[PDB]
Amino acid sequence: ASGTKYRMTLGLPVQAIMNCADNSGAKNLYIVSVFGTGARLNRLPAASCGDMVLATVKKGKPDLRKKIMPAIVVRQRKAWRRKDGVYLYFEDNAGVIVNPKGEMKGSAITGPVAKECADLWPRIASNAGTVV
Amino acid sequence: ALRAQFENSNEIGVFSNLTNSYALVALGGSENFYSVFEAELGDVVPVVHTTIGGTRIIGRLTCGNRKGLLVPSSTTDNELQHLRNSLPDPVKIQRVDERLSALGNIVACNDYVALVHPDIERETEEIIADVLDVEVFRQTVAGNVLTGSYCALSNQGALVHPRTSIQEQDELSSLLQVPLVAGTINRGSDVIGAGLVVNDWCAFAGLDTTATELAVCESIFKLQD
Amino acid sequence: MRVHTCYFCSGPVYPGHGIMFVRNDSKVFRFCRSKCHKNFKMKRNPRKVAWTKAYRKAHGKEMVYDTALAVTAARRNVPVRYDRNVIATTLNAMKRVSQVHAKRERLFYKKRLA
Amino acid sequence: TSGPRDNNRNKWAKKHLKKGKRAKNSNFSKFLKKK
Amino acid sequence: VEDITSDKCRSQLRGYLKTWKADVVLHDGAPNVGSAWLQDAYGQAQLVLMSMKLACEFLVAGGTFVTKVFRSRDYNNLLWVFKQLFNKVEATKPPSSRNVSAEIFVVCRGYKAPKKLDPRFTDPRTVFEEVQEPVTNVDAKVFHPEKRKRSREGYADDDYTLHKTVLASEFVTANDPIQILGTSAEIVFPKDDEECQRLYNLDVTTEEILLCCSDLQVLGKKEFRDILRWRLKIRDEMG
RNA sequence: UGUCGUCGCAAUGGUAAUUCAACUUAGUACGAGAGGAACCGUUGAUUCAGAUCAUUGGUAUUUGCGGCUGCCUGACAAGGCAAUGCCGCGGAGCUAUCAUCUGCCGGAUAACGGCUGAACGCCUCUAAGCCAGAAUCCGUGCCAGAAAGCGACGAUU
RNA sequence: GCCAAGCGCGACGUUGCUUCGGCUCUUCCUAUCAUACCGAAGCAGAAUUCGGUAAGCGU
RNA sequence: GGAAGUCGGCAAAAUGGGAAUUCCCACUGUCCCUAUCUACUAUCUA
Repeated sequence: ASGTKYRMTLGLPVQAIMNCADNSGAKNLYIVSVFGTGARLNRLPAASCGDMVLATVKKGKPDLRKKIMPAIVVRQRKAWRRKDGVYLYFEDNAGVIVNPKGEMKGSAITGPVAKECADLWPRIASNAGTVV
Repeated sequence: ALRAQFENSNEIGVFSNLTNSYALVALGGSENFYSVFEAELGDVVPVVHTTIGGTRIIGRLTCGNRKGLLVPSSTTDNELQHLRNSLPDPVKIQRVDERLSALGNIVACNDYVALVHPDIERETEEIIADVLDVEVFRQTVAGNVLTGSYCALSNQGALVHPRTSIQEQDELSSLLQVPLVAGTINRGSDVIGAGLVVNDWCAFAGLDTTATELAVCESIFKLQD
Repeated sequence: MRVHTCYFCSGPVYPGHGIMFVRNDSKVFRFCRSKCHKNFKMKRNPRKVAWTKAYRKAHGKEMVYDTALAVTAARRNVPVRYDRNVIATTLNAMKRVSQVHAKRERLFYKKRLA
Repeated sequence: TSGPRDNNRNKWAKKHLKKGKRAKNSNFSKFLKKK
Repeated sequence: VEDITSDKCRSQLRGYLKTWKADVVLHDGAPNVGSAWLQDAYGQAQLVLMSMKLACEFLVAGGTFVTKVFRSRDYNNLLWVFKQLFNKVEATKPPSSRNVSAEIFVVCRGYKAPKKLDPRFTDPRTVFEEVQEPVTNVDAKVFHPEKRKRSREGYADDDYTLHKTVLASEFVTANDPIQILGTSAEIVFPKDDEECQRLYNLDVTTEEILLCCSDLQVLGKKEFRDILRWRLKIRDEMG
């Protein structure tokens, strides 16, 4: 991770199935844990654009599935407010399969890339096609 | 070739853009990165302390050569005007209303010949030809459509994936009318465009780039003298 | 600082107001209010919605164009060098265009009423 | 990390106050005060 | 005390096997808990298949393989592999096995005794390959701009650009407009095509229809029906 | 406390902020190399606390507007209806870490490090004395205001 | 058992093998996991280990 | 978001469905995490 990340509305809690946006062959990502979650009583950990969470490949290749391993959310359904004041929401909850270092396992992505995710992860922005 | 680093990130190509007539660096971050570029290019070409779309990824968001520069449509008007004031008059600046805002990621262009995304729009290609005044080829690098990120292209040298075949390597070099090398940067970082920025007389690599890689890019680029 | 135009109402969208919506085709829809945003959500056609600018344009209720003062405004993708006198003249030009555009705004309504 | 009652932090806060930081504040008061 | 399928233990099993051959094999592969159920279910299933690998290597003709499996969506695929590689399938839950869990004991008796273990069966990618289903109900999406039913399958099977475009001539001539509207983002009208040029000059085509084709996604049920009636009229005109 | 009111005083009682990783200092100190600090300064984010409704979402008895179904006036229209018939939008209010703001300073110490210095002609952080020093302690600040604590002021049936 | 300052014991040493059970909740204790500060160690740095003050704040 | 709630799909919405109590699919304020509205209750008066 490079640079601090501004707080934005959470809309991807644990127990969520989400679309996998890269070309690595994975289709569905299942959220199991979220990094950087404090000790909040009876609170479901949640994810947002640019946040790295433990995801499991529900649908895709048998080989990369069975790896609870970090995924960066690139598109979020829930509306969130950018610090400029405008509100954004994407139709689909899209994530990218990434190693702990910060490099995407896949070679290319599909769909628009949230700018907050792009600035946080330079490798994702490098591999991004449309940063909106 | 010089080893530079933006904060703790070795992908200086992402956070900065380098051309043969100007230099682009991020805004509001560490002043050391801007000073590193200034020490090597301050007395040669202007260096612009700018951001695009309120982002620090201007290197991979903007595509351009020594004559002209392109920014995605999401670039703010205040950012667009700030670029024009900083950049000299002989450097054209143009907005691109493209489905893929990552112009730097999808187009790898030198001063004379440009390789663009296979899905780039016809209007975008026309604008590239008008402003960049370069021949536009619609192909792919190592089977990956992000030519601007997976290929580091300069006037006297080019770098691509190490996984490309020899015949693909030779075909690309012949099309690009430039010597080309299949290699890696930043100790295994195969995204050369993200980890390397090179003009026609100087190259800048990440701080994690190995000495062997540094020797290789210097040799192919013939910038030792 | 750009005052955008809503996709649906074609009205002025200012910072903070309304919502921005991005489509998989990277195409951006900006809505001036919740009413217009929901109307996009049910996918109603703006020209077929009675109160939209698009309806009032392509139904004879508004003018096809006005070249008031030979120019009103344009989407300029080529940045321009600053000049105090130029930035002065356009500001005077802008109010002159608005006044003349207001003048045609009145005669045309008289024409439609007649 | 230490809280706001950290003795070393309170020492450093004084060092900010004993320089132009509190100063800028004094004449800024003096301007509106002589108004 | 070694791995179940290690090369060394396999040598030891065959070392003790000698002239005899494996008759019955019991399997109690149990991955730990504490993760996604789907992960634990596939972890058990793969370990069952990868342990089923050593079975066919060591099993005699007509042998029996009793293995514990976790019920899942891949369970049906695992039974399929059991059916081809063994004569009879006896998937059952003993009374002692807890009913609240998915511990199912599959007894694969009557070993098929194949000439060689099929590479498709050996390779888990091929075995657990996701089998495509009939065409998605895209007509429902066409007829209902509403009903946001949380569509989550993938991205059009590795489709880089989701703004798919369909030629005007192709859309008119095709006999499946419902799936075209459901899948394609728009019906493109390129100026190069002579048929598309004819479509612009056609009196039936209107500016609203051109706008509808330009943005298919932002269109209601009535607008889609009008486009469907328009293409049929074009079809009636051509023949 | 003449009476009423205004403006204050403050005995005492409660208290509140917590933690993290990012920039710079750095690829320097240090290290054969592998690696790799910290202080000052800076930006964010968790947990919590106190508020707030500009924007966003939610809410619908605004029964506000429009649409639909059915019912009643012979007809047209006109209306009115239907335990709040059904649907869409919907201000205002409420509301949401589904939205946004704010979250403070002095000393005194413990461990510990010392200064001078006897006891004990030397020595010694200790005996008498004196510094440095913990998220600690007590204050400040914030909340209440003694309904048998109080002050100044205004006017006087 | 051997010693054994001493007052027949004999200390420290030395030899000999060997129904209950758990959710929430309120506070409180420190016999402290983390946070703050110190001490020691072949503690180069970094990451630690051990030992003190410490229940403010979390767990 | 979709059973993460609880010993548990109890109640709702879905229509509940499919396959062998389990699994898959769908669904929903059960839950994250509650918010708003209505009538009655509750309150005071004779």
